[PDB]
Amino acid sequence: MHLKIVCLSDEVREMYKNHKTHDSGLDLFIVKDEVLKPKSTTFVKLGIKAIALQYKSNYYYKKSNIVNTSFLLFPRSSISKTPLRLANSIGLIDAGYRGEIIAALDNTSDQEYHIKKNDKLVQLVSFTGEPLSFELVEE
Amino acid sequence: MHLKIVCLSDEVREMYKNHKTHHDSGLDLFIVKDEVLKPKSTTFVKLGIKAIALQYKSNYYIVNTSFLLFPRSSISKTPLRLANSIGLIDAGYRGEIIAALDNTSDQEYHIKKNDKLVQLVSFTGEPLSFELVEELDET
Amino acid sequence: MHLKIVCLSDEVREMYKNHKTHHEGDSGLDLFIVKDEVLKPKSTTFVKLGIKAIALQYKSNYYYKNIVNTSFLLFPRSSISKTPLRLANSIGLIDAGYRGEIIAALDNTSDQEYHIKKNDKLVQLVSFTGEPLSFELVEE
Ligand SMILES: O=c1ccn([C@H]2C[C@H](F)[C@@H](COC(c3ccccc3)(c3ccccc3)c3ccccc3)O2)c(=O)[nH]1
Ligand SMILES: O=c1ccn([C@H]2C[C@H](F)[C@@H](COC(c3ccccc3)(c3ccccc3)c3ccccc3)O2)c(=O)[nH]1
Ligand SMILES: O=c1ccn([C@H]2C[C@H](F)[C@@H](COC(c3ccccc3)(c3ccccc3)c3ccccc3)O2)c(=O)[nH]1
Repeated sequence: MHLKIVCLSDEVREMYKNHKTHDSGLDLFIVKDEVLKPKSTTFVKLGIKAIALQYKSNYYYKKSNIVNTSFLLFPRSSISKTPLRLANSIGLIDAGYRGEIIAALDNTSDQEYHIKKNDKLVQLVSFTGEPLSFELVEE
Repeated sequence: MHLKIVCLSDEVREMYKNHKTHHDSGLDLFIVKDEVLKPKSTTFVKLGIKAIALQYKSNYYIVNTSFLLFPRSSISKTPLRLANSIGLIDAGYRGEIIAALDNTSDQEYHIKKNDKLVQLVSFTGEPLSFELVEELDET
Repeated sequence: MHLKIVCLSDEVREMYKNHKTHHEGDSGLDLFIVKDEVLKPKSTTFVKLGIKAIALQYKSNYYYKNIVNTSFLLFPRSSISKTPLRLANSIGLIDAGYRGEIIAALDNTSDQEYHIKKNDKLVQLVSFTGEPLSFELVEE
């Protein structure tokens, strides 16, 4: 899968240009420090919009070779140490979505939990589990 | 992928014939009757349908295929969670489809007929089709 | 998909030669708890499944911007839901280059202890295609 990603700020384009360690998942960044209040879910804004592209496949069903596809949003295994849990389990981002990617993070503790810019709680994966590439693009 | 689906009552068949939110890599299933979900419990909610999934044979390393039951993105606005994260429905299954919902709040939670908490999706993430049908080949 | 499991003990190698609940159709390969444990109420325990493993499939073309190894998935079993145990990271994603022990992060959501027994089955391995799975016991 290849992803085209729009950064919603220069700050965010700079952490994506310098993505160090990059797999069948693409780690997304927490982009702004933030406090997640206890026993409640926060819709964390990852400062990014993104289409996913994939080779057209033939499938059973009662215009191009390379198709706009749906993709998934997984919790990173990391999240386990944390009291944050994905409130929708796995994110499913339909092919036609053009909003910002959000991580719906459920804070299970009775305390505040603090996330920080450059934190890594979440990752994008393809329905194939195939390796992911991305380019930075302005629209 | 193509779903053949048996609706287990005329109310439910109504909902699916006039299904006004399926255009899609997922297929929204409806809550079929009002329920109060006890707090901090898990409840097995019956969805009023049997469903078989069909895909072109691949070579691994038309056939019956395994498929998935995802939470809908919008369940995140509630205290409800799929106990089993993502439902895995084997190819051989012909029973009623059921969602295991955890109510994670200290208070009861009400769900209503025509609520859409859950969706069917193919392992490929491809667009889905479905017909309604009076029964499955089971004999 | 095909799996090559190295069991990390002999007691565990036992479990897998005599695997009862896998047969030839399905899409999930059940994994055994491998030793008794108690999980402290309201907590997330890493539970070690006492195996390591690589998956292989017929390679295809993919967009970028024979037999290959591949990423695969650790799902909860349907049956986990009659428990207060939940998979913390929802679905484990295991990358083509993992060569360590399969571990299962389980939250206990109980305000009590929960004893997990050897030969319990809370968790299963699945392929991205949902296709049936073979396994093979291996030492390397
Ligand atoms: O894990 C996911 C899953 C879906 N989405 C996208 C795609 C979906 F159309 C849209 C759903 O938007 C949210 C929503 C909408 C209505 C009711 C509840 C929640 C959403 C975001 C994240 C997870 C689940 C749902 C949303 C979007 C923006 C702000 C708040 C909530 O956001 C994500 O970005 N992350
Ligand atoms: O998310 C899912 C996952 C699987 N299924 C199907 C296929 C599976 F065999 C069967 C699982 O049956 C339940 C079960 C099985 C074993 C141990 C405990 C519970 C089940 C259903 C739904 C979700 C999770 C578990 C079951 C069986 C009878 C009554 C209630 C629940 O139903 C669902 O409909 N939804
Ligand atoms: O469900 C899963 C998901 C991934 N993995 C693999 C791949 C990953 F690098 C490695 C990570 O193991 C844990 C980890 C990673 C980062 C930060 C903390 C902990 C892990 C395992 C299971 C669930 C969540 C996280 C890990 C590693 C060693 C000891 C304990 C836990 O295990 C599993 O075996 N089970």
